[PDB]
Amino acid sequence: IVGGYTCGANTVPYQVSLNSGYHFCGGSLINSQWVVSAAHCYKSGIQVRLGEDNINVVEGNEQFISASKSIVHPSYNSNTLNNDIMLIKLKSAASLNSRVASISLPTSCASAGTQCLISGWGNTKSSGTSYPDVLKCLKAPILSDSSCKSAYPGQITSNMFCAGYLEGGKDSCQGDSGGPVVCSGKLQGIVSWGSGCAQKNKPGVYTKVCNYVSWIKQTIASN
Ligand SMILES: [Ca+2]
Repeated sequence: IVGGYTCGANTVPYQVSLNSGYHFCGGSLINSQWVVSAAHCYKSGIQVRLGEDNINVVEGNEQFISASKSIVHPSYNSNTLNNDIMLIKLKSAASLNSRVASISLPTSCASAGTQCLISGWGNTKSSGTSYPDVLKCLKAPILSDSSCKSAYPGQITSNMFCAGYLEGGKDSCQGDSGGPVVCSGKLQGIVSWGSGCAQKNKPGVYTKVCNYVSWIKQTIASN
């Protein structure tokens, strides 16, 4: 997250870190057994880390739980990032508590202009590289579809939305991928892509989770 703030330990209690020997992507806990992330974060051998603040220090509230299954969307296209969503099942149910909690899925899609909370352990620099140890947060508005299409002509599908600041300076970034965009208490986006980070006229692009609620529900009903 570039231009964000330190969230505060365990105040984003649905935020997970996906670990394959190191943090490589975020995700969102949607119930005791399941995490939503980005399909472009797929790796074999994922350990889900819940209750994290500093990902390099054991602080006492973590639950580390292996993935048993990952399910990339049937229509994910890695070339265009359309349908950039993945489900990850945990080998055992998380113990839900004040610091490890699920985030609601949406019923309706989010409104343009809504200020959402984006979080992660990704790069904090627009030019160069610095990865934080503690979880970072950013408040960012959903941009209009017209504005998003203008920014990335030919590349925005109905399953994507843009959010952030066209003047630059505030965005998600590498390593935030797969983590949450929460709007009105619902998981409405997944950190997906963007040209660079926090560059002028190049806002973040996010998977539009409200297009996936029927696939998420039938998949979890079946696995
Ligand atoms: Ca930790």
